[PDB]
Amino acid sequence: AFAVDAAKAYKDYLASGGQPITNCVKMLCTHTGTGQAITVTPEANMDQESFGGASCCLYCRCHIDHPNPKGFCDLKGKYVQIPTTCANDPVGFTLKNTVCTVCGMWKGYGCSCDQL
Amino acid sequence: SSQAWQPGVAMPNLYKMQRMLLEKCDLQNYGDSATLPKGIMMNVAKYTQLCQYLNTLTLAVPYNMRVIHFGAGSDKGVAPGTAVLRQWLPTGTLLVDSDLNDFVSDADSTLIGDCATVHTANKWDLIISDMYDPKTKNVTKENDSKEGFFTYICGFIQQKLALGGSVAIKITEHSWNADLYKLMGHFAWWTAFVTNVNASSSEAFLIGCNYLGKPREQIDGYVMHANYIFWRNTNPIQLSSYSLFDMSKFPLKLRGTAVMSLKEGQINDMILSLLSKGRLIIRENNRVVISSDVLVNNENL
Ligand SMILES: Cn1c(=O)c2c(ncn2[C@H]2CN(C(=O)c3cccc(CN)c3)C[C@H](O)C[C@]2(C)O)n(C)c1=O
Ligand SMILES: C[S@@+](CC[C@H](N)C(=O)[O-])C[C@H]1O[C@@H](n2cnc3c(N)ncnc32)[C@H](O)[C@@H]1O
Ligand SMILES: [Cl-]
Ligand SMILES: [Cl-]
Ligand SMILES: [Cl-]
Ligand SMILES: [Zn+2]
Ligand SMILES: [Zn+2]
Repeated sequence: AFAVDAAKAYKDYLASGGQPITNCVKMLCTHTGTGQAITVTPEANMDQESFGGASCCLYCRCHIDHPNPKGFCDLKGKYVQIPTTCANDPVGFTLKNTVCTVCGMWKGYGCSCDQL
Repeated sequence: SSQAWQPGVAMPNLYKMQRMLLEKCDLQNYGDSATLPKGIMMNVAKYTQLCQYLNTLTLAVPYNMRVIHFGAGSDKGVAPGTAVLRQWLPTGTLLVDSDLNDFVSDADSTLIGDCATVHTANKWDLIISDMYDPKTKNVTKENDSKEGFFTYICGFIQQKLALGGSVAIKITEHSWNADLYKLMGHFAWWTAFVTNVNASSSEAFLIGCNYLGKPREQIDGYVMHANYIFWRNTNPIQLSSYSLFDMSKFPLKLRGTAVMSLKEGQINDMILSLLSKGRLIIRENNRVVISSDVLVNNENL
């Protein structure tokens, strides 16, 4: 019945003023890509940075089990696009935000499915 | 110039043809650093320029390509180089990496331990190594051919590199091995490639392009390393990050290079010619299986 909650721990550490996890692997790319959130190759647009996925996953970086009951990682082996304004904390960003399953963009940072 | 807009500089053929004696490496821009794009790590830049140069060579690029990457962990616990290789390689490429210490990676599989503990059933289309021990940068002792992980790398190449495949192995003034230079002559072509972002270092990548499995040319590696140092000592390379800003042609092209299983008797000159041109890979196409030897000990008493 006891499971460590690292998501909450990082959120609380950030709220208390702790420095974001560093050394997320930022990629060189054209920055003319689709802007989708998580892709098989860097896809940053003009307003994003692309990073190697594993280096942006809290669970990978902390050496802890993934919440997936299969242990599968959403980011490992892929690239994540982070808004440039949030690129100082890619791990925080991926943790706190969710990807739209329809258009593949970050909800609130590119997803327009809920327009009209 | 123009060299400042390239990803780096390869050793000119004439320097490979010399018979120099080994000297100390003295680089005019030693200690200087290139201006990297904002927030970009040296190892991302370095691997990017390495891959940009590899794009200019005749690499075989088959479907279900297999690549292994040694020395893939950093002191930050991540794998910048692997992240660049995976970006460069076609989506779906099988990518394995390894290092002595634990690290998190984007590779399909990661083996932790001394490279000598790594075993694989299958053959590989491309081998990348950044293995390096900075304790070799000792100026007060003679600079002799090194063994250690270089002995492993030479055997791994002769045993597990597919015909047609290529390698890029990191060396420096003191981190080098004579047999590896000798093995360079078992490829259709070879060079020592210096990245423009790290031009102030004696680092180079020894690249062997299209493996032939036999000596095409006889190379004395003690001499060739001296030739490499002589080149570097007499040809300052201007630090440059220019090529990092143009990534439009970065992806390695999926050439669909043919893969065939073949036996030593069937390797004729036609085959050898196709291998030498980047148009054929020879190896089985079975499943890729790897393992890491683990030493078992009970310290209780
Ligand atoms: C280890 N090493 C070198 O040591 C070197 C070197 N190329 C030229 N040198 C120089 C370095 N020099 C320095 O002052 C110095 C020393 C340390 C750090 C820095 C940082 N600014 C500068 C000037 C010396 O008079 C000659 C000398 C020793 O050869 N290479 C490739 C190399 O690997
Ligand atoms: C320059 S670093 C790796 C940098 C890495 N490629 C990157 O992308 O940032 C050198 C690496 O070589 C590894 N390595 C060195 N010697 C090794 C050996 N005998 N066996 C296995 N790995 C080794 C070290 O652990 C060390 O991380
Ligand atoms: Cl951490
Ligand atoms: Cl020679
Ligand atoms: Cl064979
Ligand atoms: Zn993960
Ligand atoms: Zn959407």
